[PDB]
Amino acid sequence: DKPFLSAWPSAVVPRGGHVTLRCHYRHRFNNFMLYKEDRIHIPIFHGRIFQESFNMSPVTTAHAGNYTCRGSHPHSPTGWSAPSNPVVIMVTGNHRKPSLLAHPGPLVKSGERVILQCWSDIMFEHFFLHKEGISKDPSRLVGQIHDGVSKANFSIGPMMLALAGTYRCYGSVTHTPYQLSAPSDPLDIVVTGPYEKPSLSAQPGPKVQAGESVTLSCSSRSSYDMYHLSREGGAHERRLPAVRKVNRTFQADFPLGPATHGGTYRCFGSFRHSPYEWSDPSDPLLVSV
Amino acid sequence: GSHSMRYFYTSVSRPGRGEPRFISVGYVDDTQFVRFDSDAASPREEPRAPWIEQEGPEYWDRNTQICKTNTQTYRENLRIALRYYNQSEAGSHTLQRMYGCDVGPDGRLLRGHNQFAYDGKDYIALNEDLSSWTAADTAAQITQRKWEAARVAEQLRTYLEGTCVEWLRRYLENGKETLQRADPPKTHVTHHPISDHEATLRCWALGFYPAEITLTWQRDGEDQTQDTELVETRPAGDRTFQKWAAVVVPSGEEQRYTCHVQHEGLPKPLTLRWEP
Amino acid sequence: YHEDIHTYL
Amino acid sequence: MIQRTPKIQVYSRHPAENGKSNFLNCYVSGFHPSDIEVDLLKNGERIEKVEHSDLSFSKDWSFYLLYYTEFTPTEKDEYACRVNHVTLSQPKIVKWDRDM
Ligand SMILES: *[C@@H]1O[C@H](CO)[C@@H](O)[C@H](O)[C@H]1NC(C)=O
Ligand SMILES: *[C@@H]1O[C@H](CO)[C@@H](O)[C@H](O)[C@H]1NC(C)=O
Ligand SMILES: *[C@@H]1O[C@H](CO)[C@@H](O)[C@H](O)[C@H]1NC(C)=O
Repeated sequence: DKPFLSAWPSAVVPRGGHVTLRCHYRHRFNNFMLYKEDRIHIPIFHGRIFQESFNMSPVTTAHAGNYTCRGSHPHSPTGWSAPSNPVVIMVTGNHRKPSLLAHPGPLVKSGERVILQCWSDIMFEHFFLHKEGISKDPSRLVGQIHDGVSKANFSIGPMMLALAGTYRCYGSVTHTPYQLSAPSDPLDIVVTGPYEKPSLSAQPGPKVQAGESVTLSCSSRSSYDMYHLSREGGAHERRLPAVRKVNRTFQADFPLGPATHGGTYRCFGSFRHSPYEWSDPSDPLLVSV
Repeated sequence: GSHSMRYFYTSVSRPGRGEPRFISVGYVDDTQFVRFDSDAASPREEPRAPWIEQEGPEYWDRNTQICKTNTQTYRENLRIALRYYNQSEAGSHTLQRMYGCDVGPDGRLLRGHNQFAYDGKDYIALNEDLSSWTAADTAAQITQRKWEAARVAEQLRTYLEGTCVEWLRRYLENGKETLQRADPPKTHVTHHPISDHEATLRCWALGFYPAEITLTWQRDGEDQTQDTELVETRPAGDRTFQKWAAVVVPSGEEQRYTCHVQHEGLPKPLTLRWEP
Repeated sequence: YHEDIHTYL
Repeated sequence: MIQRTPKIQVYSRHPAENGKSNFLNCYVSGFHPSDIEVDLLKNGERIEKVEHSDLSFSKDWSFYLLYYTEFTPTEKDEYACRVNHVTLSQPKIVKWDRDM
């Protein structure tokens, strides 16, 4: 029957990296022959029979391509399995990287969509969007060439944690199709929600005694590990660990001072080592002077 | 769906035994379709498969001109190599070039090739990125510097991605009924005593196209690669190919052995055995 | 179709 | 200076049958440099009007050529291919064995 062909840790792999192909068949990582592109009736490598795995290390440009395996099946009429699923090894690092931005931005409300736009002044014919992780397939879009720029809009959503995380984009040209560019700078997409929004307020109060110092306090009865304070129109996030200071409240007190800018702030809670999901945002708070 | 076009250039110096010779042959997959030989009476690019014969006069004119210019170029290259390697003007030497394109089922360039040998050893090759070179020795490092300055890789990339792929697509249509129709092997097993106690089982594959084939012997379902004699695939002379694979078997054990064949013309891998 | 180049060592 | 001695296969285009017209092939491969002398023989004597392919070569740069002629196999007649090359002190002769 049909083996399962897999690339480990990733079919999208840098030149100079490492990737291992395995052909799981008859409940074992079996012996196998490999096939390229459409030519499933004639093996590559002069019919070399691989034992357990094929290790490409260091990965080279020559390793890129579209592979299928057949598993060894002795004492059967043909001696081999049916063709496996195809695996496309894409080797990265062969062109200058594209740029990658999130529109309207990288903080995405649960249930909403975000555009991840890849673009380049290199006329890439195709773009590939890849979420960081093991065994992840990239999504592909044709490049729209216009005004000396090639670009593609990847649509992500409705947003939830499975779609949050670090993304990179790659370009490819038609003359070397499985040879991808260097990866774009990484872009972190953070989902906000469904965890309940914290409160954001001036503490200990708006009227302050002589020995009292005003802070911007993010607080919740929920057991957040960290809080994130964001100014509207500001790309900088301030982060503080949540502390059990009073009552049953989890809070962080961000100092106000001559160095803090006025404007509109929101804060978010998050949990340790889950950096790509935050709570719903607090109601915005105007900070004066 | 996947196909290749390749040119093979050979240039040979032969002081006192002939003029420096330039030969070019072109192939689509395993089928030769053109030749040029500077030793011919009035050298021109000549057809070698019928499906190229209806290309118009401009095709033959321009490819002949490229080959005539190549004849002069490679005569000079042989002189340059003498200087690089400090060799005598009385000796005979060989320069070879192979280049061309592989296309996938989508008609897009899958791989390009452009590499050179001097006196039978690697000299310089274009890497698979189609933008950098691998030089084999210090002489080829000089050539690499000159070809970088001349932007040779960029020109080759343009040729490979354009002209090469476009004309390969045209040839495949011109000769579709031979180039794109796989002719499966006709297969059989023969038996020949080597002594009073052992015999050769020979598995034959005859009349197949293209030339790529796998032919192996198993004993009790186990591969016998280490004990199998495999001859080089050989041309039958009619644009098909032949191969055989042989194993030496003890008399009385012939039924343990099975021959295994894979070829683009066989929709499933094939198993066969000796039958008296 | 040949490449229209005359490359010298 | 790489020198590689020719590999030689002598064989018929179709399975041989005594008295039936066929083609006798001598495939010479794996050699370097390219200068080579190839003849087809009948009872040791050179056959005239043999044809051959145009010089080409393999991925490892070694050359190959096919020489061939129309012939009719018989019980009595012995066919062979004769090859001379710079690597050979005297010509190499390989007899046609219809089993190979
Ligand atoms: C890979 O090849 C398979 C057939 O072997 C084909 O169905 C598939 O479309 C190819 N995939 C890509 C991404 O080219
Ligand atoms: C692509 O995304 C950009 C975001 O910067 C947007 O301006 C543009 O309208 C999008 N194009 C399409 C076709 O949606
Ligand atoms: C602590 O809890 C009491 C009772 O719920 C409440 O009155 C008081 O305001 C709380 N203190 C703060 C600082 O929120």
